[PDB]
Amino acid sequence: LHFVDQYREQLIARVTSVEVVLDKLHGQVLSQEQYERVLAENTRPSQMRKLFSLSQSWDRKCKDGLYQALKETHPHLIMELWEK
Amino acid sequence: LHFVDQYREQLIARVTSVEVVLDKLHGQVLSQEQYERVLAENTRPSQMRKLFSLSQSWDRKCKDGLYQALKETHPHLIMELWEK
Amino acid sequence: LHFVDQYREQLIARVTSVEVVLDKLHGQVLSQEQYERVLAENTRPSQMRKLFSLSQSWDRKCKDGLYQALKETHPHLIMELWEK
Amino acid sequence: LHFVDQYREQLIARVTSVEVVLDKLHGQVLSQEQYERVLAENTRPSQMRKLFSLSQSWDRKCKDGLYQALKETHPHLIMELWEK
Amino acid sequence: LHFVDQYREQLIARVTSVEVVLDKLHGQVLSQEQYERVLAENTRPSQMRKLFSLSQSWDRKCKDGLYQALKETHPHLIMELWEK
Amino acid sequence: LHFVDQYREQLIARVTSVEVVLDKLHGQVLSQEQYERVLAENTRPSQMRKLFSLSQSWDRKCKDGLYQALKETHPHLIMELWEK
Amino acid sequence: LHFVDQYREQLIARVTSVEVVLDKLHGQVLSQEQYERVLAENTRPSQMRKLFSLSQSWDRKCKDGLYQALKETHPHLIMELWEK
Amino acid sequence: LHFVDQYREQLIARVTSVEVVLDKLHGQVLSQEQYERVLAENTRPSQMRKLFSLSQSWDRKCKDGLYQALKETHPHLIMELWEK
Amino acid sequence: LHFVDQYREQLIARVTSVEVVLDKLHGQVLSQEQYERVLAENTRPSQMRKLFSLSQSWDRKCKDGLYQALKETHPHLIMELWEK
Amino acid sequence: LHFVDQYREQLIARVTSVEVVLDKLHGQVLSQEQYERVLAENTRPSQMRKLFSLSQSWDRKCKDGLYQALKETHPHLIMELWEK
Amino acid sequence: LHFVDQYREQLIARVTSVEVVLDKLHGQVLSQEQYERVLAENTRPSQMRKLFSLSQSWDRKCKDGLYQALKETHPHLIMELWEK
Amino acid sequence: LHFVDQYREQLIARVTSVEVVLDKLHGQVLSQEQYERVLAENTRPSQMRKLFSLSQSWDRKCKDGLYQALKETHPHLIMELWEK
Repeated sequence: LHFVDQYREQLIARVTSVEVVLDKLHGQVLSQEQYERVLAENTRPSQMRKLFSLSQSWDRKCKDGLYQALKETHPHLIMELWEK
Repeated sequence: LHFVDQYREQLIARVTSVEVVLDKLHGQVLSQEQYERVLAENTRPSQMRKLFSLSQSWDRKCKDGLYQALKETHPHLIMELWEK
Repeated sequence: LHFVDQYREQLIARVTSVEVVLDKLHGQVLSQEQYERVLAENTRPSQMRKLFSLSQSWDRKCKDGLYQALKETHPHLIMELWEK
Repeated sequence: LHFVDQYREQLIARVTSVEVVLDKLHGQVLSQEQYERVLAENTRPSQMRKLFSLSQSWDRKCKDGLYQALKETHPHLIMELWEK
Repeated sequence: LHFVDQYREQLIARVTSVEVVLDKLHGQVLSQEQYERVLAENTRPSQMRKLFSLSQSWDRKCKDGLYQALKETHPHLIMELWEK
Repeated sequence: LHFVDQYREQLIARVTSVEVVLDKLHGQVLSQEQYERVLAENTRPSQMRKLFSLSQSWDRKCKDGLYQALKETHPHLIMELWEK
Repeated sequence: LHFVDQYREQLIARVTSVEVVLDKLHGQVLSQEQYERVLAENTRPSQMRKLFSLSQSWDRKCKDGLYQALKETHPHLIMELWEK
Repeated sequence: LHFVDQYREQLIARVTSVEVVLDKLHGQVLSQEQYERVLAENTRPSQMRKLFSLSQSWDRKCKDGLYQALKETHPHLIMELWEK
Repeated sequence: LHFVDQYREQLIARVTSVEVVLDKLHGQVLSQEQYERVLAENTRPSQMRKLFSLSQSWDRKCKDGLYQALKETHPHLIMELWEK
Repeated sequence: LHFVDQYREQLIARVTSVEVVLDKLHGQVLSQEQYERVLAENTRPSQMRKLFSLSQSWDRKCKDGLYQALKETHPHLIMELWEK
Repeated sequence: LHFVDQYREQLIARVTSVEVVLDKLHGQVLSQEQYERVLAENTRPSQMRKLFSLSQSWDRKCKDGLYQALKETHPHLIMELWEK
Repeated sequence: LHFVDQYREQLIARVTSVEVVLDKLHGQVLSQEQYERVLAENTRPSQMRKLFSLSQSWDRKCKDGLYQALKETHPHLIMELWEK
């Protein structure tokens, strides 16, 4: 069981800079359509929720990419959950 | 007879934050499918209704978990029903 | 029947300083999520409407708090309705 | 046969300010549930349609209330149909 | 002969809030199965019909309960028929 | 003379939940074939009739089981007949 | 006597996710026709009923498969019956 | 036995972009009606299910087309099943 | 010879709203049993046929009631046959 | 034989705005019940089908009215079929 | 011996779009009654079965029409059987 | 076969200025209702899709008008597809 799959209920309520963490994954994991659909929600918590709805088709390449981007953007949050 | 099973007709007309009380139960009690099916109703009273249709396969672990989450989200609602 | 519950059709069309009456209620009655969700409407009449959708889970503590904040912000409006 | 019951096919294609004419009827004719259900349609013509589905249980008090509110909101439309 | 048993042909064409009048009877008169079977019809007039098919096993407790809930939900319909 | 053997003309005109009272008796009193044959009638009064056609080979075990299941499903009907 | 053959009256009133437990058995035990026929019932308790009507041609391979799928989908229900 | 016909139980729980894989097949294999009927389900897992109900009249052209489109949309999923 | 008794082969091929013309006759002419039996046919032409099988025990009250209800529901068909 | 009765197989595959062509016919030809039943189909081609099942009791007023409404909504379709 | 009369057991297990192949035959070969009766089955394989029960009164016009419509809707199935 | 009807899968993923190509077609081909319904989608790819659902009732006048407006708005895209 991966790191993101266990604390999923914790992250969806605290990540703020949705746009800059959405940017880095554009070229590899997801196509154009999935990038566009996220703009429909128009609230910080809801958007992230929709993203985790696509966790059904992630394998280790894609989950590991997500953990990579989330460690590069915030060195205080990922640290804070990993300590527990 | 448990607390939730007797006053069931009272809660389905008053619970507001459907999403945040659905969030906490994801990882343990129910699978992904039951989590997705609830989005179909698209009205605050109806959604909760569908959830109580699954009370057929709950035992004390699950009823006690739900009572726990409802005590954590509203410290005024559960209080108000427990007084009566 | 409380004061706010009777003239509800009167208030939603005249309250101007939505932000400063939303501020005082933050710490006690409602959580973070309901505070954020109100930003979706983006019009003075619509926003207040959404707030009154949550009156289903208010008891005397919360209704009385709202009456309190509305008396502190506008000493001309609440008086004007109370005279009639 | 009342005024609203005869020209029903005419009104459902022209009424614009659905929200403010729905507001005035809240306290007397319909309960909370019917007030909430109308938000499901999300199109100006469809919503009013659903409202007329409740004409089955209106009597003269309620039809007269509806004609009253529709005369108070638009002094050009109700006049325009009554002339014919 | 009870009130519900004589004007049965009048009610099946006018009751709108099927769901909220079905809710109140859940705990005492009927079991879970009859509560679920009503969802099969999926039209306002048809559903109520099926309910009256169970009038064969009602005695005064159950007829009186139904009359009670229908007086509590609509104070205009029961009034309007009782006057005649 | 047993309870069911005397009011045989009374029950066949009032029992509604045929399926759930047929269910409980499956494992002990009757075999699979008689369970299947009852589906041929396709009417609430007729089906029950067919069941009583097997009263020729019941002894106290089976009649007592039937009275048991019918008291468990309807606590209002069996009471209502036993009072008289 | 197998596990499913004794507590059959217990399962038909509690299994909720009919579709996802019907899925796993598709490839080996039953053909396409029996898979399609189950859609006719359109109620959670009834559908499951029809499945057990095919228990006439099951041997240990098929009963063991069904017990397998029901243990994989719900680790709380099969446990709760196995304890008694 | 083809690739899609063996791992059918694997795909129906993981395919995300239903719309864009439905789009490419329009012009050749299926008519307009089958394209329209898929909108009824309104849930990610259910929709795809209905599509596989038409596998009765596919031959190598049509199955091969489906494998082609599913390889073009997700270069990570089809890989992941083909490795095993 | 009455009106309905002469054109018996004409009506059984054209009456559509069987249910709403069956409703009006419930309270006086026919009992509950005959009302329930009609649901067995499940086709518009066949149902009416069964009703005319009971013309053996009709007198003028009941035939006149039937002609009354069919004139009240359809003002175009009864006219069209009466002209000829 | 009327225009609508001959080309019936052509229209049922092309009429799009079911709602606005259903609106105009409400007041004269059909009652409320038939107006409500049409919402059950929930697909553009199927709905029209059900409507044509009622052509059994139409005379020249009703068929001619339908041809009128269909000429008022689409001045391009009725023209296109009438040319042939 | 015609084509349809030889592969009768082959077609009844593979034809999917029952409705659109039933549509084209309406105007010439069969009347309204047989067109309505097919709706009773409510399963894809069974419906077609009933159709072939009318093969007792087909001559070359009607068999040739059915083969025509079945070649027009599916250009892959008729091909696949004709090759063998 | 027209130009738009063959490369329809190409256009639905690239057209940007929905509003200005919807404007020019207002007065002739489609009525007010179809113009209003398109606002429901609220995503650039989805909207155009809905428009192509009305291709069932276009003839050469309307398809030719659509091709005209799309050639007038973008002199780079229509050229780009016509070259292939």
